[PDB]
Amino acid sequence: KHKILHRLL
Amino acid sequence: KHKILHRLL
Amino acid sequence: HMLSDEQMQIINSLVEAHHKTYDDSYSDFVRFRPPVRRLSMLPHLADLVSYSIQKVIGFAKMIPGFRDLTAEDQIALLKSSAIEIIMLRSNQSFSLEDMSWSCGGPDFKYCINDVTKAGHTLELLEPLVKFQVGLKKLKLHEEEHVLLMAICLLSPDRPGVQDHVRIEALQDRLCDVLQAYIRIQHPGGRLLYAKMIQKLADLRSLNEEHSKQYRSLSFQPEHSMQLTPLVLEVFGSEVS
Amino acid sequence: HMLSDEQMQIINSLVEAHHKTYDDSYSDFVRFRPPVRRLSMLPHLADLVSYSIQKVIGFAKMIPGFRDLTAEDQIALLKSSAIEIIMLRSNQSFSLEDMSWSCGGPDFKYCINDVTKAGHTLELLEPLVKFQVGLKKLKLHEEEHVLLMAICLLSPDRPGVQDHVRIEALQDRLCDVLQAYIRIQHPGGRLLYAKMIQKLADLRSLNEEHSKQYRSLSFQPEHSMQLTPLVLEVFGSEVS
Ligand SMILES: C=C1/C(=C\C=C2/CCC[C@]3(C)[C@@H]([C@H](C)CCC[Si](C)(C)C)CC[C@@H]23)C[C@@H](O)C[C@@H]1O
Ligand SMILES: C=C1/C(=C\C=C2/CCC[C@]3(C)[C@@H]([C@H](C)CCC[Si](C)(C)C)CC[C@@H]23)C[C@@H](O)C[C@@H]1O
Repeated sequence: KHKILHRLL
Repeated sequence: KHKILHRLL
Repeated sequence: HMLSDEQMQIINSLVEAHHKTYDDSYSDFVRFRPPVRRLSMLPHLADLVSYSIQKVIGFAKMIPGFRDLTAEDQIALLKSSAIEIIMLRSNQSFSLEDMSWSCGGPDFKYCINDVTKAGHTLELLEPLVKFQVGLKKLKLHEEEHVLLMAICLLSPDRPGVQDHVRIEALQDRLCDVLQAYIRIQHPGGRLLYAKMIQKLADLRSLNEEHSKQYRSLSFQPEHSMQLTPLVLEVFGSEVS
Repeated sequence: HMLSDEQMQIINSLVEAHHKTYDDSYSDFVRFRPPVRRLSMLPHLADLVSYSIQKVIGFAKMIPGFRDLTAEDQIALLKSSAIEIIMLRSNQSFSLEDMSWSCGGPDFKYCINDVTKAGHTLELLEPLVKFQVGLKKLKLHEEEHVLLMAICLLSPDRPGVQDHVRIEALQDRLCDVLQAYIRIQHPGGRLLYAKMIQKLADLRSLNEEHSKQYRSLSFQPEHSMQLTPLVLEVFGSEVS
């Protein structure tokens, strides 16, 4: 669920 | 789902 | 016969974004798992790529417009294009001398033989290196390389994008910038824009082949365990 | 006043399993992401632990009986107890001289201050080190350390176990081995078995506190991204 991408974004 | 554990086991 | 303000701003903000997210000394590489020369090189290169994805995200966030896309469109574009921006940004480390990415001494110098030892066959590395030598021959200005990365990122024709009209309108604006920049600022560059556009279609074909071989890798737990949580997120297929 | 054959076999197979999965030279540590002294030490220690989980699985597979448990019971016991076997096996690197795990020179020597820089508070590291110094004082025979690890792994009272009767019957057999081994082979060890049993209950209390702080960590993507795919599998809560 792109937990890291969201955070990085 | 422990894909790696299964493999390692 | 002259760029706009909003034109030169786009170049300025893109070029600065690149400087902030690309170290020409490759001095953070010592923090990766070391290279080893099975798939001996998979740990080091997995970290190489994951570090790189972190940078491509930083660049992306400063492309004008990108910030205002939905979180879902940002993810969709990053997930589908990350490997292309990495192949793109690596040209700045690629050496025509050696046919290798020379990020350091003998350790962070990457033969084609190193990337095999991360589970990639020649049916990928061969056109990968033809792409790199071609891209190097184009002797791009910083302004063009940066623009080429941004245009590649803002492609509407990627799986999962929802606002393909707003995205395409952003990609359009950037293409207009590259056409104009080359027209005015690059002497002898009358075939350049078209050659740069060609490099994108090569990237899609690299992307495809790489996606195949990543799947074969990612499906073997003994190999996927050597990857990072960011790599599996970005190259995985969770979908939103 | 004498061990059985099946007794001495259990000791032999356990002791050999330990030798095969524990390097006293800590010579593979150079392949981890280096230590750094935010959470500067999280990358190196995450790799330390992941490497260790790989070893604890190797040990486990050679405990007699374990192989014949269902894949689900093996996973349940490993997931709930891995951190305990790691805390256990680390005693062999812990130095009463220094109050640190000395796996190498100044780099792989781990102060309590290092583990803070991986996101652990003293409410964990304090009893962790009391546990370690206590366990070191017990001056365990290799035969006992190995047995203590196996007994800890084969606990029926762990979340997710399904065949708690077969597991407990395996744990029972091993306790009988440790009681008998100490009775016969360890002079002056008339309170030892009971002190060793005490060390298990300390492990549960460490396990609990560590599980709390891991959750807080694992819930912050900027920190969980520094972990490995094996660590998130084993310490995560997927359940079967
Ligand atoms: C990444 C960069 C650099 C080099 C990139 C390289 C050289 C090594 C092999 C790589 C990585 C290719 C592989 C086919 C990709 C494999 C991906 Si996986 C290990 C998850 C299977 C894609 C790009 C290639 C250095 C510097 O220019 C910074 C830039 O960012
Ligand atoms: C692991 C071993 C060794 C050392 C273990 C150590 C020292 C560093 C801090 C650790 C790791 C604790 C922490 C509280 C655990 C943190 C786990 Si995370 C980084 C995923 C948040 C648990 C055990 C501790 C060396 C050698 O004896 C081999 C053995 O196997």
